Amino acid sequence: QLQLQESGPGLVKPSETLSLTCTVSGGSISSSSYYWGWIRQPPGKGLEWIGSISYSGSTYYNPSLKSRVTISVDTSKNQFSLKLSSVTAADTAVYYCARDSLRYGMDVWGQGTTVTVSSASTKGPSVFPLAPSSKSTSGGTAALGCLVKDYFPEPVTVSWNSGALTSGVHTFPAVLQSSGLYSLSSVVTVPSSSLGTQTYICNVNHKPSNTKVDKRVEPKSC
Amino acid sequence: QLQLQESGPGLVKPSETLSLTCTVSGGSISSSSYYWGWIRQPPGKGLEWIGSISYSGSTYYNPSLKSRVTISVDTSKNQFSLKLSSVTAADTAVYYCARDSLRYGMDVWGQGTTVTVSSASTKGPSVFPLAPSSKSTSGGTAALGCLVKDYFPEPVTVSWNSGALTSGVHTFPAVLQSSGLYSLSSVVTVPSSSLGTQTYICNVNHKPSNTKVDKRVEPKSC
Amino acid sequence: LGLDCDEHSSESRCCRYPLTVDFEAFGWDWIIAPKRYKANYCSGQCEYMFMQKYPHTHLVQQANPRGSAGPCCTPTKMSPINMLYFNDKQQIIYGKIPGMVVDRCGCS
Amino acid sequence: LGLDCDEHSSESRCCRYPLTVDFEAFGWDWIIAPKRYKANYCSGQCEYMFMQKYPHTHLVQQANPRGSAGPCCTPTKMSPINMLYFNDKQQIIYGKIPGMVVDRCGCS
Amino acid sequence: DIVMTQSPDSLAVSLGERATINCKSSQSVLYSSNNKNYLAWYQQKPGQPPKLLIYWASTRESGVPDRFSGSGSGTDFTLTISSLQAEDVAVYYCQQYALAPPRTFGGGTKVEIKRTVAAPSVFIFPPSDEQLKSGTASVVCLLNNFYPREAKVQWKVDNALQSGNSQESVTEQDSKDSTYSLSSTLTLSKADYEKHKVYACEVTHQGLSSPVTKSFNRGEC
Amino acid sequence: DIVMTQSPDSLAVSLGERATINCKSSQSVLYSSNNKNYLAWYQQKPGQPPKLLIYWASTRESGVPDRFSGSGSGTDFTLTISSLQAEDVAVYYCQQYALAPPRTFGGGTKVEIKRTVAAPSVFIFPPSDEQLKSGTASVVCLLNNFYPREAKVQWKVDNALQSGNSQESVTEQDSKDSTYSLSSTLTLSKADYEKHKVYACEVTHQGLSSPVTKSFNRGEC
Amino acid sequence: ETRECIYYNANWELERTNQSGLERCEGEQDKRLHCYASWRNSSGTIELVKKGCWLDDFNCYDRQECVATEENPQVYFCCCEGNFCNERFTHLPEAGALLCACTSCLQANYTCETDGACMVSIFNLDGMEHHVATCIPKVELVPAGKPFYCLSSEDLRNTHCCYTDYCNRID
Amino acid sequence: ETRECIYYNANWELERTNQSGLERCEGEQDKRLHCYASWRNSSGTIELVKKGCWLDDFNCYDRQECVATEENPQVYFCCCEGNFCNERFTHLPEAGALLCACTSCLQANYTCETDGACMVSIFNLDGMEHHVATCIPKVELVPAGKPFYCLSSEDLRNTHCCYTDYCNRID
Ligand SMILES: *[C@@H]1O[C@H](CO)[C@@H](O)[C@H](O)[C@H]1NC(C)=O
Ligand SMILES: *[C@@H]1O[C@H](CO)[C@@H](O)[C@H](O)[C@H]1NC(C)=O
Repeated sequence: QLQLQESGPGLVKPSETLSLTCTVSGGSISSSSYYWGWIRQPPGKGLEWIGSISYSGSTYYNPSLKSRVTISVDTSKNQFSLKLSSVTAADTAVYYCARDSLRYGMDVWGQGTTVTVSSASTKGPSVFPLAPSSKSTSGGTAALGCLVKDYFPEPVTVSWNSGALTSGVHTFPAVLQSSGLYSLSSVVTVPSSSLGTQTYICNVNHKPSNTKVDKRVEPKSC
Repeated sequence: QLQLQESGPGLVKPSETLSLTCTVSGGSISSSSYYWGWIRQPPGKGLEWIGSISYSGSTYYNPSLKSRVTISVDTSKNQFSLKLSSVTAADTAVYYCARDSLRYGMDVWGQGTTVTVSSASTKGPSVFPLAPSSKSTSGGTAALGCLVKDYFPEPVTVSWNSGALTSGVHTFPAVLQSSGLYSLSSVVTVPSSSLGTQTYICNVNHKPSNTKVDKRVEPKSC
Repeated sequence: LGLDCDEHSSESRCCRYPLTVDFEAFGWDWIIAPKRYKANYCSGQCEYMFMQKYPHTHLVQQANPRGSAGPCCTPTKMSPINMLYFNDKQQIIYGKIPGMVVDRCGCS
Repeated sequence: LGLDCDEHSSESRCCRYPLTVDFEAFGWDWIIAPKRYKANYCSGQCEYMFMQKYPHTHLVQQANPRGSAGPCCTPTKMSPINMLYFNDKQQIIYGKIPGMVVDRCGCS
Repeated sequence: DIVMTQSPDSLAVSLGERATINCKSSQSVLYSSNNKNYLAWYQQKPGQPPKLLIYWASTRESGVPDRFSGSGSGTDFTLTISSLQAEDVAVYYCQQYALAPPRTFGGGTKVEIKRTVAAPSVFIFPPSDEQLKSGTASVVCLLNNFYPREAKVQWKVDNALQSGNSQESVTEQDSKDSTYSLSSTLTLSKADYEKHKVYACEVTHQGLSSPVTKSFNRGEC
Repeated sequence: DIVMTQSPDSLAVSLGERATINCKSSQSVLYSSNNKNYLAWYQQKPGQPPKLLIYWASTRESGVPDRFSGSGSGTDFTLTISSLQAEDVAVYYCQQYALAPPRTFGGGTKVEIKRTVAAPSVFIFPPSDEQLKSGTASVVCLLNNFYPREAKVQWKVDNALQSGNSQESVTEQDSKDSTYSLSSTLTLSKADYEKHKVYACEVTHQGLSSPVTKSFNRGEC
Repeated sequence: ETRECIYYNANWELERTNQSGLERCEGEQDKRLHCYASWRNSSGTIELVKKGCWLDDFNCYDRQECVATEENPQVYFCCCEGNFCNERFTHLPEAGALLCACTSCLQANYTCETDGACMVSIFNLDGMEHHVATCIPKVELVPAGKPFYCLSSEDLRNTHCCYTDYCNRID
Repeated sequence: ETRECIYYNANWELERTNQSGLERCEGEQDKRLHCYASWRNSSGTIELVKKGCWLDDFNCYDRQECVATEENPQVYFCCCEGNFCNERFTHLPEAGALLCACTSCLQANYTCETDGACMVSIFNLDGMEHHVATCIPKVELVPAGKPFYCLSSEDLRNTHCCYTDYCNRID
């Protein structure tokens, strides 16, 4: 069935042009829609419709940000391109590539892509294990996790045992520090009866730096 | 078959109104036509269309004499009336009652009626015989006739032997004298072999005076 | 442009034969004019793309293999005639009545 | 307002029976759409002032005493349908063709 | 109002010869709807009402012989009598009667016949004894059946040429033999009538080898 | 451009209770041709793209349960979740997408669940020896699965209340049990970390009979 | 072709028209036009009825004169061809809203609701007898005065129209 | 009813029209309107042909989606009901001037002069065989491209149209 994939740079310098390409899968662009759409979601605010375009070329830039946006298509590459000039920090947001419909409204969406506007260079994360409390009640519950410190920019995606351990998982929003760097903590609760039985690995992925880490967390003996 | 009869006063005083009625025969007025017409012929001039009228009442007076003429109909009396105000001697003429047609033009006409405009009273005619030349060549031809003197106004109608003798008949136009009275002569040629055989009577009719005379002309002996 | 036939010509093709209607023969004295007028009538067969006013006729004939309902000869043009008659309360009426005389015959 | 019948109802009165035309069955591959469409066909008898679209029908029936040419059941309303096909030089043509489907049946 | 103008005024052609008359209209008489001309040709003999010869420019009326034909178009029309006859002597009128209201007539074109000379037969009539009882004397002289119309009549009483005391009257062309008649009357006083003896009428005409004289004497049966 | 205004901002109703949201439009969204309203209701859970719930004002999408219903007309529309569930916790957006070009979104209305009190399970983690080789100390305190969201964390090193040196992070409502989690981190200098012994985290919350305290000592297996 | 006739209307006040005049009636390029007149004789005193145009009719073919050929009828009628040929005429005979029951409306208690009228009739056929009732609008009633649909033939079929509610029932 | 569809025309330059847009096609109060789209698949690379309105058709009844049901044809076609339902589409097969001789124109040397074309054809009937030739105008030639009147059936009747002078003669 149809799948809308999207992809972008991730980081953008201030007062420069930004670009995003949106590939399509399981459906020809000339088919399975008349319109296509670019939307964005500022950090923790609401939604704002950037623009739309028919596969014949005609565009409808949102009057709010018109005269800075450029949007186009390419049916030979099953693609769909967005461009945004003179960026400010307000433009920092999660951009969504969707398909605008004239019967069902925007029905299908993409997975989103986070774009930050900052005049600071990229950095890789450091992954540390928060070992389980060696004092655990051998019948109750034990908590563990891993910390991802000193990365920039968002995002980092955490999973546990390759998505095989998801019950009782809490991954917090990244906190921003004084040095403009991000910290984030992922935690999980487990039965203490398996501390020396089940292995627990946290998988951090920071794509803006191509950093994939699979860290195992283990207790400490006395 | 259709017959258009007409009738009028005959004499009219100067600067007074004139009237003429036109009876119809062998055809209802509402039938056998849409228009009806009054024409006149001055003494020895051409023709002049006075007016016409449909049996529904609408009239079309000739623009030449308009605003003095009045023309009407009466389908209950199968009649048709003409009226002419403030008459002058120019109006003296022979008035014809005809039927105007929109396919055949004026096709049928009446027998005409002579109307004179003069401030002189009516008079009766005197009928005198112009006896045949008692010297006739008993094998050749003998001429005879009768004179109608001192009548007013026109017309007098002459016939011979009640319309039974018409070959070789010459009736002249009436001559007007100093006394404003009319004279007229009717003559006929005959075989001298019948002078003491065939009787010859001239029939004068002057209707304006109701004078009908049947005068016999006979030779004189020596 | 339809073909106008008469008693003389023969064959059974959709065509306009003459047929005069006479009201007096019916006994309708309330009709003053016309006591009798020209009506005409259509007769004939309809075969093989002949005067097909509408493609549906040919397509439904080739649709079928000598099935039952072939095309028939129906009039394809009507014209009015005037009438001078009495009405209910016996008032004189002059009227124009359409759909009285056929002008062409055709197939469907 | 004509009466629309179907195979279910029976009697022989001038009425619209269904009849589907299929071009593919003829072998006409040059027609892209519709490979098959709804045509319908008229069938029945026409008697005693029934759906007389024109007075001439009744007047020519009472004109005659069981003569030969009575009224027949002809379609009285046509509607168009669209077509997407190839033409001679094999260019794509989108067209609207009137006179393909009958909407009512009547008598004349 | 579609003025009418015929042409010519007089026309003199011999027996059996062709005659043609032309009338012009100021406005077109043609009608566009039915492609027709509303023009009429009329004949009028002396003392008779006009008689319609032609309507619709070229269509003849029932009972009208073939020698009459009408032709023309628009604003010019013609009427031809092929092989004139003496009965066809008359005046002829061109009229227009299109739907427009004012119907106008032409000026009137007379048709005359050309004929061999004819000397008049001359007669005289003394006054009847009946009018010689009312103070009136009427002496009549009749010229009959002559051609051409030019003729002279001199009265003479006791060899005294009279002048200004006579009245002449002439008839139109005969329809049987195409000749003319003339009547002259001397209106004299009964007293003067008794005062003289010989009364004579002297005629002069082309067809006469010599002036003719018909006379009588007062009171001689 | 058909301004969008949702109402209210936040909404807190108990499990299985009815929830209703209302959005107003400045221009009519009804369409005269087909007698329809081009309005959309979307759901967005944390970290996921928005998901279309309702289109055409009141028409539900395939695979959407019945508890969701849309209603309204013209410039006033409503969305009701009958019998709220914990998985239905999210933010909700009212949109218009009529043919007119500018397609605008609402302000975003979050839906919250009301739940019985829950005291947090509190754990602490000393800094891993791996980051204690790069001049960094990260002391972590985890409160887990508690309600309501109001909670207090006081750090204490050698019985010294820390201030301005700690950072807190909180998760959204759980979709399984409707609770919250909280992680606090004390970022300390390796040198200062060596300079002290007892590190303790003190939590205060409604569901706790007394402030809880989890502590450890520097370097004790 | 184009044809101008003499137009006359006796009932010109009620119908609100001109009493007399001449009208021009545009025709069809495929057929022919005529003129017509109608009058009452009644013992030599002629009274006009109606003059005007008369569409194609097989009886007025090739007639420049308007002569009534009927054999002493109440109202005399004549027609002719050519412009204005009804200007003259003579007589010379020839020597040669409501609701009713419609029997096919069982869908609604066998009923109707036409603005025109309703009819009932039948005859002996299909062996024994039949029964037919129906309702038809005002338009289909032609001519205005006497709709033929309401007429029958003495010999077999009978016919009756009616206006009142439910009058077309049983014989 | 009123219906707005997505309109697209591939041969828009020669025909001089808009390449893409949305059109509104007024309908008949007695029937129903549809939308339609047509495209060429050709190994996963989709090329548009024509989108727009599609008058009543018994095949598009009750279809909110535009899905080609044909079994792997050259040119894919689909239709649907409701406003704009041709916005999307997929493929999912189903499991179920001139002069000639007209044989009835002997009045003029058996000839004609139509602007359209002329035909000749027959079959075995009335016993032995027949012969038919005729000419028909440009209007009656429908559809524009392939007039059916010029088509036959292999099994019996043959048919041929032609444009040249006097080409419809003998088989
Ligand atoms: C009227 O009737 C009379 C005899 O009854 C007849 O002479 C006349 O021609 C008829 N028609 C008329 C007067 O139009
Ligand atoms: C085109 O063909 C491919 C396979 O040949 C099929 O998967 C696809 O659904 C078809 N239709 C399209 C791409 O619109």
